[PDB]
Amino acid sequence: FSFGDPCGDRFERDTRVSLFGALVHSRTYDMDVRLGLPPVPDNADLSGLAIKVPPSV
Amino acid sequence: IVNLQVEMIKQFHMQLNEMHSLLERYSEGLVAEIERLREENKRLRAHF
Repeated sequence: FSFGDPCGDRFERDTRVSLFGALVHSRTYDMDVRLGLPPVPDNADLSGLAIKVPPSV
Repeated sequence: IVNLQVEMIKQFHMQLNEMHSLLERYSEGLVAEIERLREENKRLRAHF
């Protein structure tokens, strides 16, 4: 009668924390989280906008 | 007496310079702390 907690399958866990893949750069278990995006970096007006490379780890 | 005076003046100068260097060493941290807290708040907002 519940959406079973995605504790088991890594794919299910990521789906839950990504909201079925909706979340891009964040993961959360909290349902009351206020969704925010990363702030604009302070050097964007100085250095331009760099393509953020995802860390290899 | 002249030798003593000259040596004392030299020692005073050397000690003043050493004290200046020691105070500079013991008195960038703020900038690094600010950067860390900015990173942390941006990470919190993105994660949120």
